[PDB]
Amino acid sequence: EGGQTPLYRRLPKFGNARKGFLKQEWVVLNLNKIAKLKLDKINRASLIEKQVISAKSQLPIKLIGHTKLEKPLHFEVHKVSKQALKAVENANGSVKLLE
Amino acid sequence: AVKRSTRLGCNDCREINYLTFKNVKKNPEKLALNKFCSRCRKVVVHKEVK
Amino acid sequence: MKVKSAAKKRFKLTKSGQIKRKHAYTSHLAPHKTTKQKRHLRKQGTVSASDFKRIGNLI
RNA sequence: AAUAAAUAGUCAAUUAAAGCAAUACGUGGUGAAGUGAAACAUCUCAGUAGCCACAGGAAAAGAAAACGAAUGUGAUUCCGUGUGUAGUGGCGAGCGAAAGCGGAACAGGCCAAACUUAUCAUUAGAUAGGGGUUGUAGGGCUUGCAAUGUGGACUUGAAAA
RNA sequence: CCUGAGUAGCUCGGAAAACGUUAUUUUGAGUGAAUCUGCCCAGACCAUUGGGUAAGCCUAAAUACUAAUUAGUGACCGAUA
RNA sequence: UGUCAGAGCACAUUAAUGUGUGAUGGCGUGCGUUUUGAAGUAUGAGCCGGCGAGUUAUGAUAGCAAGCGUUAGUUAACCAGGAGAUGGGGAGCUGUAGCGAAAGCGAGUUUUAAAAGAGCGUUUGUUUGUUAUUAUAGACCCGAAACGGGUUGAGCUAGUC
RNA sequence: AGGGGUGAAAUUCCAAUCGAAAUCCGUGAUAGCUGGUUCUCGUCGAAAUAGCUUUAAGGCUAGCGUGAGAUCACAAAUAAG
RNA sequence: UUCUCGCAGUCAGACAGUGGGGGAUAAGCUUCAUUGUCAAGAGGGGAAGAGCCCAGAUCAUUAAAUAAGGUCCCCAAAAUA
RNA sequence: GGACUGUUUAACUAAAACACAACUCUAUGCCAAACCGUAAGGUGAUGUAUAUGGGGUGACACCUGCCCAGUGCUGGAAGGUUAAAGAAGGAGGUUAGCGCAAGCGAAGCUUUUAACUGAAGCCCCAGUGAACGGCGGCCGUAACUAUAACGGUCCUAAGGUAGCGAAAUUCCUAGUCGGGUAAAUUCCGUCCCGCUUGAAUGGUGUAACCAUCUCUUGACUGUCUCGGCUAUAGACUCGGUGAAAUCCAGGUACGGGUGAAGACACCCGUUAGGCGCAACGGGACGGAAAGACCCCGUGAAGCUUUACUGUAGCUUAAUAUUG
RNA sequence: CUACCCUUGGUUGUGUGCUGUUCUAAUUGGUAACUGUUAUCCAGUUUCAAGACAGUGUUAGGUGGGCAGUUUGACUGGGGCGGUCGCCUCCUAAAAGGUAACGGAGGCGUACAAAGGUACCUUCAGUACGGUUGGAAAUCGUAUGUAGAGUGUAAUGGUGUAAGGGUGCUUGACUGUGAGACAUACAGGUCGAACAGGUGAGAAAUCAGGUCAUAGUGAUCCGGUGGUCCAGUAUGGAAUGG
Repeated sequence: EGGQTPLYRRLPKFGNARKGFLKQEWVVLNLNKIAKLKLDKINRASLIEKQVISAKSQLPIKLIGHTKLEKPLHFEVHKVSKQALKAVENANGSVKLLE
Repeated sequence: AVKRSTRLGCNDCREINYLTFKNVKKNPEKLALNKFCSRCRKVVVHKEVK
Repeated sequence: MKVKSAAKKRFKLTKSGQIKRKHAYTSHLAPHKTTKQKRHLRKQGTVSASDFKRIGNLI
């Protein structure tokens, strides 16, 4: 900027232990968006037909939800939310926590 | 320009709590404070160190 | 062009801007500043609106 | 010839590139600078330019002591993506992945050894052969049944298009 | 019985690797293992586990370019170009 | 050194208070450059004519417009094709929930004993055409003594033979 | 025969030019410094300030205008108190 | 002229008055705070003047009333006590 | 002033510069010493200390005073220190295993910086003045004044010796003095308060010599007093011939002012028929050289060094050659 | 009688280099000779002088302006030289504030387990007077004295029952914060309501987030120490890290 020390070099740096490694990833299933999704017993192969998850891959699944729904669906995800689990159980569906 | 730094730390868990000053010329004697300790979550006697 | 290594190592971006950064003048000389100043600059924040303009067109 | 002999050397005969050029490449070797950091030495451009040698019309690289962390793939080369990721650097300027994917193209073979045969005053420890190219371990060794072939990294003859 | 030895690793400096020397490959000097229950790799190192079998050689294939020849072309300039 | 008047003089048009010259009167210190400020004795120009210096590649930002459309879309490299649009190829990118450096949690996250407080949150779209700006590539362009590598040079001339 | 040569040596000379020739290539070196930048019209309208900067003929931000949009007025301004 | 965004721009100002500092309270001098002007702004008067007073130019206008200022003539108009 | 015969900065300048025979010193015993390069190879040298390289001065006469404090150079091996390097030793990491716990811990491998040793070198002990260099003050003191022979005095490692002294050397200062000189700040001999002279960056002189400098004079004359004349060539006119820098456009007067602060162009007065030639220059801040003066540029180039980082090279140890 | 171990002197035995050496067969040679070749080189051989050295290679020292690359700040009322470069108080400085010089002045890289907090109580400087040592000024007594001491200190402002004197409990000179404001380009810096825990003071009241306030320090790396609900390159640790 002209000769003064630049803004960043005045600021300190941020440290992260996980160097040389990849961040943890999943495929997340939002609740308010699957309302228009019309299919029970969700799984990997079912969502590929909607082009949300890549077929030539392998990645755990993640569940999130804070809304009320009535259609009973059977979820197959590797991570669950307890409040979302209760809410979806109030919908007469089923959820199994995958390893 | 002068160095009066001394580190008061806990004794039940050996913390490093507070940096303070105390003139070594008047007395080179240890001072035992009583202040709060996190890992003990209570007021304990802290002792001085370099 | 390509992003700057120093910038990405010192700028944290989240939803809708609001760059996150820490406060300096804390990590070297403890006795030179009071504990009130130390914890007041211990937290995180975002730079002013003028510098917001200066950085928004820079990244 | 020294040095008996043999050598070296000398003479004689046969075969090779020997050289030149397309400012284009490719390979190998050698090997500066200024530019920037509004300074500069670490650094950057940069193994840049340049110089030399080589052969080619294509070359090099090429077959896991490969990757890599998944019941993952199974020569290599090249194009986008991954990606400016993880990172590296007076952590300054700057520098830039590794797998995977979408792709073009997609052939794997040949040696020495143990083991043995014939030839080297057959002390050769060499010559020419059978064999043999190894981790879904295998080969040499003793000892059987089979298999009557396919493709090439491939010979010229004959015709045709 | 065999599986490529002054061989690999290692020390003193390096180079190539995103790479400034760090796993990985190599050397100017020195060094000196292994025999298949082997040995190497899995960005120091060990155990465990998984993967691999070098230290000999070869290999057109996709890809860079038209000095030069042929046929055709240009929302290429038209003799201060 | 011309303007406006203005008789006079010579006249006859893109039919028009027609044109050309101007005795005289009134007025009247050039054109750029950069400078606090240039009428200047600051500089550039002898004149004429021709030529003569803000584009593009990729990338980001902001604006305008349109297409598409809230589990949208665009396809990249590429393949069939007058080397065409296009069709196919969904590899990847944006938003779709985020918090942080993280184990992880999640309409909450982290800081904290806090369910205290505070921060960030609490979806508000994508692709192109275009304009301008910005980033690197020579990046409006002219300009130096510069630096490094290579090369000709003792017949001028110095010394020697 | 120039990261040199030559020199009874004065910065002498090295094709009229030498405190280190000329030529080609990098190369269109760099230039915070001089120079200029080429058709027209419509609207608003400056500053020549403070700090920092090896900062002083340079750059950044705050102010000093504009382009568009929103804020409807307890806001800013014009006067009285 | 309040908030966002695009977008420059300058950091060399100059002068008269006002309160000043330096200076020697000398300077068309310098260093500030106020008003004004030029730069970016033409006009009249001050004889000729960047700065003063009167003033803010859309075009035409051989029309008028005016601002400062002025009325023997040059050069436009006045005299009376 | 320098000894000269001489070398010279082509194309600004020749000496008080260099040079020289000579003098002085150091180093050098053959693969000499040194130098070129990298190396072969090569000069020195097809040389052998009466010789060579290098350093300094520069006929000849006479001398060269002191100091090794600091730097250098050499010698020195006692003592302190001293890298690379060789390797005493230990903890740690793992666990075959001892284990229900706590923990413990074999062997292999792996990070460690060492014990000890470890050269050159540095510190240190002496010398080295024809090596780099330096070589002081203050106060008081004489029966003439005056003067300072002297005495006391501190620091340094040690206080200018001979000589020459207002010179090529003195700012004050144009200091005298005696001069030549009618009238001498530069000309001469002398006086000695010598800032910051002074003995190998040699010194004091020295006969001759000098495109060297200065001083006085003989004669000499147009250099001058003091100006003028003569003849060619141009310049002048006529014929043939055919060139430049520069140049915004211009038909281009002055006084007083004015003003970017020095007017041909502006304001008020004044002056001038138009056009050539012989002319020389006051102006047109005349032409030519983006000044060669100074300053700025984090501009360039170069040089020096007790600036920095390296490096050519020399050289020491370990190590392979290497028994 | 005997099982274990300390100081010193020897001490059979080896591992080693080091000091001095003997020999050549490694090696050097510009010792001399023969042949190639009827050749100053060179090749082979012999001889001689040396001989584990020299030279050479590497590593690491010492020396090394011969050489390479660079550096040599700024403001300057011409330059260089000179002074300063940061922080804070007063006047300049236009009765808020803001606001220049190479202006006039001044201080700063602090002090402190007390000069801190709290509760208790106490209130001048001075002058005059009266007194052995005993001064112009020692301490007390009596007053007067209204700011003329002190509130670490260079200065400013405030400070008279105070912010000072002494007495007592101690150590909030806490932890996590933090709305709201302060003035500004930024870095920043200033106060601070109020809450949670858990304290000290004093019966409680409430106070205590350093002093009466305004000066009394330099980020960011880099490297280092303790601890950490953290990660751990196939697994575990370790290592390496946050």
